[PDB]
Amino acid sequence: MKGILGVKVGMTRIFRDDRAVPVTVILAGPCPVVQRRTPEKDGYTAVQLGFLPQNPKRVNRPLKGHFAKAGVEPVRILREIRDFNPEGDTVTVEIFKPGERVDVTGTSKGRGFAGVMKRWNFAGGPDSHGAHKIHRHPGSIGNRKTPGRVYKGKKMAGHYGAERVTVMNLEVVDVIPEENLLLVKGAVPGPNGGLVIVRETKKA
Amino acid sequence: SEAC
Amino acid sequence: AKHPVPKKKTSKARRDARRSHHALTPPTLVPCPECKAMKPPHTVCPECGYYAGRKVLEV
Amino acid sequence: MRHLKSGRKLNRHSSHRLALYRNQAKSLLTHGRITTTVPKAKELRGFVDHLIHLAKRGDLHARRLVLRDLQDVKLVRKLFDEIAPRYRDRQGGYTRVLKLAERRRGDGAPLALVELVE
Amino acid sequence: MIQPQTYLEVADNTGARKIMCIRVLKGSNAKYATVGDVIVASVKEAIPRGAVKEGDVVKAVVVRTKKEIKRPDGSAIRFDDNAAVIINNQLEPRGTRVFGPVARELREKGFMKIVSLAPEVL
Amino acid sequence: MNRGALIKLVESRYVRTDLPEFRPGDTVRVSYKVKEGNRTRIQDFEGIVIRIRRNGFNTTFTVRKVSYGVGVERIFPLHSPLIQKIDIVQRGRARRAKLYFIRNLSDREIRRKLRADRKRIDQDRAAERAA
RNA sequence: CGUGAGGGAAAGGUGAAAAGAACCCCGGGAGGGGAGUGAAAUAGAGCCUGAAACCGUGGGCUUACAAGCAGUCACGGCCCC
RNA sequence: GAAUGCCGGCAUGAGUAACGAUAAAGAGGGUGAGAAUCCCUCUCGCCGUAAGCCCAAGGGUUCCUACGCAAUGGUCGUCAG
RNA sequence: CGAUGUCGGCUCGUCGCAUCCUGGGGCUGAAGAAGGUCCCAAGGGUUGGGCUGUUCGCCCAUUAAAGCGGCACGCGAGCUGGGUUCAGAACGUCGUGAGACAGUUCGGUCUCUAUCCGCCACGGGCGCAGGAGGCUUGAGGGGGGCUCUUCCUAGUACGAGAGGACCGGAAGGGACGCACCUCUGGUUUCCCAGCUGUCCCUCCAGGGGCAUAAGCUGGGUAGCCAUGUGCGGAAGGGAUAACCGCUGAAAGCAUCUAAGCGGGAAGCCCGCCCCAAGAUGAGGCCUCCCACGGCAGCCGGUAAGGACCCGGGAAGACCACCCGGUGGAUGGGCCGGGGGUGUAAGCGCCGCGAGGCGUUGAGCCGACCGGUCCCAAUCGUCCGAGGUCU
Ligand SMILES: [Mg+2]
Ligand SMILES: [Mg+2]
Ligand SMILES: [Mg+2]
Ligand SMILES: [Mg+2]
Ligand SMILES: [Mg+2]
Ligand SMILES: [Mg+2]
Ligand SMILES: [Mg+2]
Ligand SMILES: [Mg+2]
Ligand SMILES: [Mg+2]
Ligand SMILES: [Mg+2]
Ligand SMILES: [Mg+2]
Ligand SMILES: [Mg+2]
Ligand SMILES: [Mg+2]
Ligand SMILES: [Mg+2]
Ligand SMILES: [Mg+2]
Ligand SMILES: [Mg+2]
Ligand SMILES: [Mg+2]
Ligand SMILES: [Mg+2]
Ligand SMILES: [Mg+2]
Ligand SMILES: [Mg+2]
Ligand SMILES: [Mg+2]
Ligand SMILES: [Mg+2]
Ligand SMILES: [Mg+2]
Ligand SMILES: [Mg+2]
Ligand SMILES: [Mg+2]
Ligand SMILES: [Mg+2]
Ligand SMILES: [Mg+2]
Ligand SMILES: [Mg+2]
Ligand SMILES: [Mg+2]
Ligand SMILES: [Mg+2]
Ligand SMILES: [Mg+2]
Ligand SMILES: [Mg+2]
Ligand SMILES: [Mg+2]
Ligand SMILES: [Mg+2]
Ligand SMILES: [Mg+2]
Ligand SMILES: [Mg+2]
Ligand SMILES: [Mg+2]
Ligand SMILES: [Mg+2]
Ligand SMILES: [Mg+2]
Ligand SMILES: [Mg+2]
Ligand SMILES: [Mg+2]
Ligand SMILES: [Mg+2]
Ligand SMILES: [Mg+2]
Ligand SMILES: [Mg+2]
Ligand SMILES: [Mg+2]
Ligand SMILES: [Mg+2]
Ligand SMILES: [Mg+2]
Ligand SMILES: [Mg+2]
Ligand SMILES: [Mg+2]
Ligand SMILES: [Mg+2]
Ligand SMILES: [Mg+2]
Ligand SMILES: [Mg+2]
Ligand SMILES: [Mg+2]
Ligand SMILES: [Mg+2]
Ligand SMILES: [Mg+2]
Ligand SMILES: [Mg+2]
Ligand SMILES: [Mg+2]
Ligand SMILES: [Mg+2]
Ligand SMILES: [Mg+2]
Ligand SMILES: [Mg+2]
Ligand SMILES: [Mg+2]
Ligand SMILES: [Mg+2]
Ligand SMILES: [Mg+2]
Ligand SMILES: [Mg+2]
Ligand SMILES: [Mg+2]
Ligand SMILES: [Mg+2]
Ligand SMILES: [Mg+2]
Ligand SMILES: [Mg+2]
Ligand SMILES: [Mg+2]
Ligand SMILES: [Mg+2]
Ligand SMILES: [Mg+2]
Ligand SMILES: [Mg+2]
Ligand SMILES: [Mg+2]
Ligand SMILES: [Mg+2]
Ligand SMILES: [Mg+2]
Ligand SMILES: [Mg+2]
Ligand SMILES: [Mg+2]
Ligand SMILES: [Mg+2]
Ligand SMILES: [Mg+2]
Ligand SMILES: [Mg+2]
Ligand SMILES: [Mg+2]
Ligand SMILES: [Mg+2]
Ligand SMILES: [Mg+2]
Ligand SMILES: [Mg+2]
Ligand SMILES: [Mg+2]
Ligand SMILES: [Mg+2]
Ligand SMILES: [Mg+2]
Ligand SMILES: [Mg+2]
Ligand SMILES: [Mg+2]
Ligand SMILES: [Mg+2]
Ligand SMILES: [Mg+2]
Ligand SMILES: [Mg+2]
Ligand SMILES: [Mg+2]
Ligand SMILES: [Mg+2]
Ligand SMILES: [Mg+2]
Ligand SMILES: [Mg+2]
Ligand SMILES: [Mg+2]
Ligand SMILES: [Mg+2]
Ligand SMILES: [Mg+2]
Ligand SMILES: [Mg+2]
Ligand SMILES: [Mg+2]
Ligand SMILES: [Mg+2]
Ligand SMILES: [Mg+2]
Ligand SMILES: [Mg+2]
Ligand SMILES: [Mg+2]
Ligand SMILES: [Mg+2]
Ligand SMILES: [Mg+2]
Ligand SMILES: [Mg+2]
Ligand SMILES: [Mg+2]
Ligand SMILES: [Mg+2]
Ligand SMILES: [Mg+2]
Ligand SMILES: [Mg+2]
Ligand SMILES: [Mg+2]
Ligand SMILES: [Mg+2]
Ligand SMILES: [Mg+2]
Ligand SMILES: [Mg+2]
Ligand SMILES: [Mg+2]
Ligand SMILES: [Mg+2]
Ligand SMILES: [Mg+2]
Ligand SMILES: [Mg+2]
Ligand SMILES: [Mg+2]
Ligand SMILES: [Mg+2]
Ligand SMILES: [Mg+2]
Ligand SMILES: [Mg+2]
Ligand SMILES: [Mg+2]
Ligand SMILES: [Mg+2]
Ligand SMILES: [Mg+2]
Ligand SMILES: [Mg+2]
Ligand SMILES: [Mg+2]
Ligand SMILES: [Mg+2]
Ligand SMILES: [Mg+2]
Ligand SMILES: [Mg+2]
Ligand SMILES: [Mg+2]
Ligand SMILES: [Mg+2]
Ligand SMILES: [Mg+2]
Ligand SMILES: [Mg+2]
Ligand SMILES: [Mg+2]
Ligand SMILES: [Mg+2]
Ligand SMILES: [Mg+2]
Ligand SMILES: [Mg+2]
Ligand SMILES: [Mg+2]
Ligand SMILES: [Mg+2]
Ligand SMILES: [Mg+2]
Ligand SMILES: [Mg+2]
Ligand SMILES: [Mg+2]
Ligand SMILES: [Mg+2]
Ligand SMILES: [Mg+2]
Ligand SMILES: [Mg+2]
Ligand SMILES: [Mg+2]
Ligand SMILES: [Mg+2]
Ligand SMILES: [Mg+2]
Ligand SMILES: [Mg+2]
Ligand SMILES: [Mg+2]
Ligand SMILES: [Mg+2]
Ligand SMILES: [Mg+2]
Ligand SMILES: [Mg+2]
Ligand SMILES: [Mg+2]
Ligand SMILES: [Mg+2]
Ligand SMILES: [Mg+2]
Ligand SMILES: [Mg+2]
Ligand SMILES: [Mg+2]
Ligand SMILES: [Mg+2]
Ligand SMILES: [Mg+2]
Ligand SMILES: [Mg+2]
Ligand SMILES: [Mg+2]
Ligand SMILES: [Mg+2]
Ligand SMILES: [Mg+2]
Ligand SMILES: [Mg+2]
Ligand SMILES: [Mg+2]
Ligand SMILES: [Mg+2]
Ligand SMILES: [Mg+2]
Ligand SMILES: [Mg+2]
Ligand SMILES: [Mg+2]
Ligand SMILES: [Mg+2]
Ligand SMILES: [Mg+2]
Ligand SMILES: [Mg+2]
Ligand SMILES: [Mg+2]
Ligand SMILES: [Mg+2]
Ligand SMILES: [Mg+2]
Ligand SMILES: [Mg+2]
Ligand SMILES: [Mg+2]
Ligand SMILES: [Mg+2]
Ligand SMILES: [Mg+2]
Ligand SMILES: [Mg+2]
Ligand SMILES: [Mg+2]
Ligand SMILES: [Mg+2]
Ligand SMILES: [Mg+2]
Ligand SMILES: [Mg+2]
Ligand SMILES: [Mg+2]
Ligand SMILES: [Mg+2]
Ligand SMILES: [Mg+2]
Ligand SMILES: [Mg+2]
Ligand SMILES: [Mg+2]
Ligand SMILES: [Mg+2]
Ligand SMILES: [Mg+2]
Ligand SMILES: [Mg+2]
Ligand SMILES: [Mg+2]
Ligand SMILES: [Mg+2]
Ligand SMILES: [Mg+2]
Ligand SMILES: [Mg+2]
Ligand SMILES: [Mg+2]
Ligand SMILES: [Mg+2]
Ligand SMILES: [Mg+2]
Ligand SMILES: [Mg+2]
Ligand SMILES: [Mg+2]
Ligand SMILES: [Mg+2]
Ligand SMILES: [Mg+2]
Ligand SMILES: [Mg+2]
Ligand SMILES: [Mg+2]
Ligand SMILES: [Mg+2]
Ligand SMILES: [Mg+2]
Ligand SMILES: [Mg+2]
Ligand SMILES: [Mg+2]
Ligand SMILES: [Mg+2]
Ligand SMILES: [Mg+2]
Ligand SMILES: [Mg+2]
Ligand SMILES: [Mg+2]
Ligand SMILES: [Mg+2]
Ligand SMILES: [Mg+2]
Ligand SMILES: [Mg+2]
Ligand SMILES: [Mg+2]
Ligand SMILES: [Mg+2]
Ligand SMILES: [Mg+2]
Ligand SMILES: [Mg+2]
Ligand SMILES: [Mg+2]
Ligand SMILES: [Mg+2]
Ligand SMILES: [Mg+2]
Ligand SMILES: [Mg+2]
Ligand SMILES: [Mg+2]
Ligand SMILES: [Mg+2]
Ligand SMILES: [Mg+2]
Ligand SMILES: [Mg+2]
Ligand SMILES: [Mg+2]
Ligand SMILES: [Mg+2]
Ligand SMILES: [Mg+2]
Ligand SMILES: [Mg+2]
Ligand SMILES: [Mg+2]
Ligand SMILES: [Mg+2]
Ligand SMILES: [Mg+2]
Ligand SMILES: [Mg+2]
Ligand SMILES: [Mg+2]
Ligand SMILES: [Mg+2]
Ligand SMILES: [Mg+2]
Ligand SMILES: [Mg+2]
Ligand SMILES: [Mg+2]
Ligand SMILES: [Mg+2]
Ligand SMILES: [Mg+2]
Ligand SMILES: [Mg+2]
Ligand SMILES: [Mg+2]
Ligand SMILES: [Mg+2]
Ligand SMILES: [Mg+2]
Ligand SMILES: [Mg+2]
Ligand SMILES: [Mg+2]
Ligand SMILES: [Mg+2]
Ligand SMILES: [Mg+2]
Ligand SMILES: [Mg+2]
Ligand SMILES: [Mg+2]
Ligand SMILES: [Mg+2]
Ligand SMILES: [Mg+2]
Ligand SMILES: [Mg+2]
Ligand SMILES: [Mg+2]
Ligand SMILES: [Mg+2]
Ligand SMILES: [Mg+2]
Ligand SMILES: [Mg+2]
Ligand SMILES: [Mg+2]
Ligand SMILES: [Mg+2]
Ligand SMILES: [Mg+2]
Ligand SMILES: [Mg+2]
Ligand SMILES: [Mg+2]
Ligand SMILES: [Mg+2]
Ligand SMILES: [Mg+2]
Ligand SMILES: [Mg+2]
Ligand SMILES: [Mg+2]
Ligand SMILES: [Mg+2]
Ligand SMILES: [Mg+2]
Ligand SMILES: [Mg+2]
Ligand SMILES: [Mg+2]
Ligand SMILES: [Mg+2]
Ligand SMILES: [Mg+2]
Ligand SMILES: [Mg+2]
Ligand SMILES: [Mg+2]
Ligand SMILES: [Mg+2]
Ligand SMILES: [Mg+2]
Ligand SMILES: [Mg+2]
Ligand SMILES: [Mg+2]
Ligand SMILES: [Mg+2]
Ligand SMILES: [Mg+2]
Ligand SMILES: [Mg+2]
Ligand SMILES: [Zn+2]
């Protein structure tokens, strides 16, 4: 179990054996290790990783003390990868080889207040034949006096997207160590410029 | 109601 | 629709409780570095007409 | 949704919003400084900067281009022979927006001045 | 993208001129048939004394579609009509000729006889 | 970071410069690598360029040709490694970037609307006289 | 109110006497603060008395793990006499 | 203390719906205690077999001018039927 | 009965299991394949169409299957209004007649504003004994849970023949779900062009308004998107159901059981994805500030820090969240590129002219990828610990 903190760059398709391969390009490393969670100290096994250098004149005193115990620059982001104790003190794209499968976690695009048709693929109402101002409405939400109420987890309108989403078992198409680049076949959660977490796959 |  | 209607009159307790979020916040004001009058930040002083050091508007 | 959509609507349909920017453009180039609400002011910076820039270029084409918005040859003549030369060495930023301290009485509207730069 | 009610031209000399798809024989509930898929259909127009007549419920395989089909090399192909070739329950053509080009996808799907009778495989 | 440059950096392995320039309205022949069951041969496709949608490495173009009575449109990535070569057959002159309207024209109607582009016919013949 | 026949309200009280508040003050005015009148001005004209619903300001006690026809019985804490 | 009682007063819903044709506005200069809303100028838009003009019914001073802004005006008001 | 709206449909679910399919079994008048009957099993699935207001039912084409019932014959302050169920009209029938008919026929007013509970989302407050900025554990919840075809094993086992496997192993589909915009395909209210009628600038040329809230037409970036793309259902471990056992008495034999031990389901637990310490049982780690001044308390000045304001944001109804604020690339402008459009104006030449040609892939040009302090984020203010008792 191994992982790294990335930046989603954009999408393209390359050619491999006369087939077009859609890809997402990810600027993964380099992530210096800032702290190690041990069973003796914290109760579990993980690496806290840094990512993106930060203006040292922008990082307050509590955080500076934290960076000093590890002797690293200020980094913009701090994220943990659980059950990973890498040997070195820095994690780069070369922990992945082309052909490995990875899971990627980002923050999906946010639709704000979403109707039930966009949120839950509901069918709405008809658009003619008498339909009276219900064209996008959820329909009925219950029964009658029994149970006289509405189920918890009922599918209704409300905020949608901008939620943590992991897509699983994506093939690593190429690794470019010189640019900290990681290629991955298919679609990755979130917008270009969004932070993403890349982990070795869990599907066997 | 038209209960007829 | 069928004209939904208040079932019970709201008590003085509940009506006032609903208003616990109605108080106004006082305006954000800072002194003007030229004439020392209390004015909103990021606006030309309305008492001496200065902003960002220099005179800008007649007052 | 509105992800990455540039520009304001100002509760005006398409022909009315365009005429709004043109009239504000005529009055700003005419008086050097005007007062509007803050949202209108912010959107006026770009519409006017562009005409002023084409007035720096100075060709017949530029002049015909500006006249599609401004319509008044005297005002265009003034923009070409007096306004424009003031900005030969300036690369953008020909206008400035400053906010005023008090709101209009009848509807609360926050106001701002919009002016040509020295 | 052929579904029930869709009309298809007949790219053979069977006698049928137009057929109306009534079923997509691909699973319990395929919404759409494409190139290389088999439908059930009703013969809506025929030429006289052909092997098939109007009102026959027949089988056919779609050989051309107006919705463009995509390909693993990143390319695509699109025809002007929607056309099919009438088959028997062994996927073999029930007529002796095949008119117009057909897609290369038919080869992979095992309709080799139609492919060879075709004047151009695209 | 410059995100746009990195995509351009990923794409540089696969960009081509051997292919000759053409325009919507030109008649073009694409010698295309095809796989037929077992073997792989070369199938030429010749017709009128009707659309070029640009996006750098991801630009594509669309060719339209009549074949045994049926119209066939065929979309090609411009930097596809399956394209062996592209050969100009005729320069035509359009008045707009997309030629969808010719799908509804007769053969004579098309001829009259996409006339030979003598200016670029000359530029081709002027070059190729290289020595 | 009704075309019309016709229907058909609400609304009383300063003080013994106007002595009905000159003049100054903030205020565009309204209104108020003083001064003055009066035995009395929360009798000041929106005027005798001035109940109740209802609204507000100040203080005592109390309330953010808690289940209620809202009370009652008991004990304890705090405040007041 | 109850009559969906009668007359009057005041609550709740609530700072909520709404503020009456989607023909449309912007700026400058005046006036004034106070101006998106009154007056003046320039720009913009809308009607033009009318959303312009003249009669007749009906209405009955609403006409013109000066001075006004408590109420009337669905906001404001220095304007006004 | 001072009113509990009444059929069917649509939408939206949820539950029962007497199970329609898929999983596991025993018996068989089970050779194989395929069935019949019964047992276990409610996780998921259970299609499209013709007719009728229909429920139901028949029919067409499929399918693994086209299950049956409950929730006020689930659901009209959610929709419909075909039927039923007023007033009009007519037919058959009945009545002398006025009229009558779960008989038929054509038509027929279904009410903008949610107070409390409940539900979907989002904040404010206080709490978590000092106060802070980060990073986390996962009690406990939620999501998901489908399935077919072909091939190899092997034309083998089995069977006269027809036909035709178990076990094991590959490939490829359907429907569903989450995310995404490189491709395919939409939109793209002013990004470019072309066209008409009219009025106007300024007469030609060149333009502007209006013809919709784009006048019309041909195109179209980014974004938002499906028809497009990637990925998911598992694997695996554990305990079980029906069922099958090992050993084994009571009962010298027998017995899956009384002592003990195995095997065994798409189901149960965990494993995967997501929320989560208001988990008041309020958790843990790293780091920062600290004993300040006046009669578990008190009021002021500070601390680490936070808020206020402002420039913005694929974040968003407001709020929240995230980034930046001159030691700055946060928006606007400008420049370079991408992209759209498809060769501007003007001049020169050819033509009587409409036009044509060259200058020229020009000119214009939203959002995309970057650069550049030209313009604007000026100047500041206000909160904010001295840590209770054994
Ligand atoms: Mg993009
Ligand atoms: Mg490769
Ligand atoms: Mg993240
Ligand atoms: Mg997001
Ligand atoms: Mg998305
Ligand atoms: Mg949004
Ligand atoms: Mg909806
Ligand atoms: Mg959805
Ligand atoms: Mg969704
Ligand atoms: Mg949808
Ligand atoms: Mg629907
Ligand atoms: Mg529907
Ligand atoms: Mg719909
Ligand atoms: Mg509609
Ligand atoms: Mg209706
Ligand atoms: Mg209606
Ligand atoms: Mg409705
Ligand atoms: Mg409607
Ligand atoms: Mg009910
Ligand atoms: Mg009901
Ligand atoms: Mg209940
Ligand atoms: Mg959110
Ligand atoms: Mg998700
Ligand atoms: Mg796979
Ligand atoms: Mg992301
Ligand atoms: Mg970020
Ligand atoms: Mg209703
Ligand atoms: Mg309704
Ligand atoms: Mg209604
Ligand atoms: Mg109502
Ligand atoms: Mg009641
Ligand atoms: Mg109420
Ligand atoms: Mg009450
Ligand atoms: Mg009370
Ligand atoms: Mg109160
Ligand atoms: Mg309340
Ligand atoms: Mg409120
Ligand atoms: Mg306050
Ligand atoms: Mg939306
Ligand atoms: Mg919208
Ligand atoms: Mg932007
Ligand atoms: Mg609006
Ligand atoms: Mg509006
Ligand atoms: Mg408006
Ligand atoms: Mg508004
Ligand atoms: Mg218009
Ligand atoms: Mg102004
Ligand atoms: Mg304005
Ligand atoms: Mg611009
Ligand atoms: Mg000139
Ligand atoms: Mg300012
Ligand atoms: Mg302000
Ligand atoms: Mg006012
Ligand atoms: Mg007002
Ligand atoms: Mg034919
Ligand atoms: Mg044919
Ligand atoms: Mg025949
Ligand atoms: Mg017939
Ligand atoms: Mg017939
Ligand atoms: Mg055939
Ligand atoms: Mg052949
Ligand atoms: Mg880089
Ligand atoms: Mg890009
Ligand atoms: Mg041709
Ligand atoms: Mg021509
Ligand atoms: Mg022509
Ligand atoms: Mg030419
Ligand atoms: Mg009257
Ligand atoms: Mg009457
Ligand atoms: Mg009268
Ligand atoms: Mg009467
Ligand atoms: Mg009295
Ligand atoms: Mg008296
Ligand atoms: Mg007396
Ligand atoms: Mg006086
Ligand atoms: Mg005085
Ligand atoms: Mg005064
Ligand atoms: Mg005074
Ligand atoms: Mg006055
Ligand atoms: Mg007075
Ligand atoms: Mg006073
Ligand atoms: Mg007084
Ligand atoms: Mg006295
Ligand atoms: Mg007094
Ligand atoms: Mg008294
Ligand atoms: Mg008294
Ligand atoms: Mg008395
Ligand atoms: Mg009194
Ligand atoms: Mg009183
Ligand atoms: Mg009183
Ligand atoms: Mg009282
Ligand atoms: Mg009070
Ligand atoms: Mg009080
Ligand atoms: Mg108090
Ligand atoms: Mg209590
Ligand atoms: Mg508890
Ligand atoms: Mg408590
Ligand atoms: Mg309680
Ligand atoms: Mg009681
Ligand atoms: Mg009690
Ligand atoms: Mg006791
Ligand atoms: Mg009584
Ligand atoms: Mg009553
Ligand atoms: Mg009564
Ligand atoms: Mg009473
Ligand atoms: Mg009464
Ligand atoms: Mg009354
Ligand atoms: Mg009353
Ligand atoms: Mg009274
Ligand atoms: Mg009353
Ligand atoms: Mg009252
Ligand atoms: Mg009350
Ligand atoms: Mg009230
Ligand atoms: Mg009231
Ligand atoms: Mg109120
Ligand atoms: Mg409000
Ligand atoms: Mg309001
Ligand atoms: Mg409300
Ligand atoms: Mg509201
Ligand atoms: Mg209302
Ligand atoms: Mg409103
Ligand atoms: Mg109204
Ligand atoms: Mg109005
Ligand atoms: Mg109208
Ligand atoms: Mg209005
Ligand atoms: Mg009109
Ligand atoms: Mg119009
Ligand atoms: Mg203007
Ligand atoms: Mg204005
Ligand atoms: Mg004005
Ligand atoms: Mg003004
Ligand atoms: Mg002035
Ligand atoms: Mg005003
Ligand atoms: Mg005023
Ligand atoms: Mg107005
Ligand atoms: Mg005026
Ligand atoms: Mg002007
Ligand atoms: Mg006329
Ligand atoms: Mg006329
Ligand atoms: Mg009108
Ligand atoms: Mg009158
Ligand atoms: Mg009068
Ligand atoms: Mg008044
Ligand atoms: Mg007034
Ligand atoms: Mg007033
Ligand atoms: Mg008066
Ligand atoms: Mg009034
Ligand atoms: Mg008023
Ligand atoms: Mg009114
Ligand atoms: Mg005045
Ligand atoms: Mg008058
Ligand atoms: Mg009843
Ligand atoms: Mg009642
Ligand atoms: Mg009742
Ligand atoms: Mg009822
Ligand atoms: Mg009732
Ligand atoms: Mg009721
Ligand atoms: Mg429907
Ligand atoms: Mg059900
Ligand atoms: Mg059972
Ligand atoms: Mg079974
Ligand atoms: Mg079974
Ligand atoms: Mg047998
Ligand atoms: Mg068998
Ligand atoms: Mg069996
Ligand atoms: Mg059994
Ligand atoms: Mg089940
Ligand atoms: Mg079921
Ligand atoms: Mg039909
Ligand atoms: Mg039907
Ligand atoms: Mg039926
Ligand atoms: Mg029924
Ligand atoms: Mg029936
Ligand atoms: Mg079967
Ligand atoms: Mg069956
Ligand atoms: Mg059915
Ligand atoms: Mg049922
Ligand atoms: Mg059912
Ligand atoms: Mg029941
Ligand atoms: Mg029943
Ligand atoms: Mg019944
Ligand atoms: Mg029902
Ligand atoms: Mg119902
Ligand atoms: Mg209804
Ligand atoms: Mg109903
Ligand atoms: Mg209901
Ligand atoms: Mg109801
Ligand atoms: Mg309801
Ligand atoms: Mg109800
Ligand atoms: Mg609804
Ligand atoms: Mg009806
Ligand atoms: Mg019937
Ligand atoms: Mg009769
Ligand atoms: Mg009789
Ligand atoms: Mg008789
Ligand atoms: Mg008779
Ligand atoms: Mg009847
Ligand atoms: Mg009946
Ligand atoms: Mg009856
Ligand atoms: Mg009958
Ligand atoms: Mg009937
Ligand atoms: Mg009848
Ligand atoms: Mg009827
Ligand atoms: Mg009718
Ligand atoms: Mg009806
Ligand atoms: Mg309504
Ligand atoms: Mg409510
Ligand atoms: Mg509602
Ligand atoms: Mg309640
Ligand atoms: Mg509530
Ligand atoms: Mg909270
Ligand atoms: Mg704590
Ligand atoms: Mg703490
Ligand atoms: Mg913290
Ligand atoms: Mg722990
Ligand atoms: Mg965690
Ligand atoms: Mg758990
Ligand atoms: Mg709980
Ligand atoms: Mg499952
Ligand atoms: Mg074999
Ligand atoms: Mg064997
Ligand atoms: Mg055989
Ligand atoms: Mg198998
Ligand atoms: Mg499902
Ligand atoms: Mg989705
Ligand atoms: Mg997306
Ligand atoms: Mg794109
Ligand atoms: Mg696209
Ligand atoms: Mg496209
Ligand atoms: Mg615009
Ligand atoms: Mg334009
Ligand atoms: Mg024109
Ligand atoms: Mg003139
Ligand atoms: Mg002209
Ligand atoms: Mg021209
Ligand atoms: Mg006009
Ligand atoms: Mg007009
Ligand atoms: Mg139209
Ligand atoms: Mg236009
Ligand atoms: Mg298009
Ligand atoms: Mg268009
Ligand atoms: Mg686009
Ligand atoms: Mg695009
Ligand atoms: Mg796009
Ligand atoms: Mg999207
Ligand atoms: Mg799709
Ligand atoms: Mg045995
Ligand atoms: Mg034994
Ligand atoms: Mg024994
Ligand atoms: Mg035992
Ligand atoms: Mg066992
Ligand atoms: Mg086991
Ligand atoms: Mg499974
Ligand atoms: Mg979490
Ligand atoms: Mg906590
Ligand atoms: Mg947590
Ligand atoms: Mg506690
Ligand atoms: Mg506690
Ligand atoms: Mg505790
Ligand atoms: Mg508990
Ligand atoms: Mg804690
Ligand atoms: Mg916000
Ligand atoms: Mg905002
Ligand atoms: Mg707000
Ligand atoms: Mg906001
Ligand atoms: Mg605020
Ligand atoms: Mg925060
Ligand atoms: Mg943060
Ligand atoms: Mg900040
Ligand atoms: Mg600052
Ligand atoms: Mg800062
Ligand atoms: Mg910047
Ligand atoms: Mg940057
Ligand atoms: Mg910039
Ligand atoms: Mg902006
Ligand atoms: Mg450019
Ligand atoms: Mg370019
Ligand atoms: Mg280009
Ligand atoms: Mg270009
Ligand atoms: Mg040219
Ligand atoms: Mg030219
Ligand atoms: Mg010309
Ligand atoms: Mg000449
Ligand atoms: Mg030409
Ligand atoms: Mg322009
Ligand atoms: Mg430009
Ligand atoms: Mg610099
Ligand atoms: Mg200051
Ligand atoms: Zn000042």
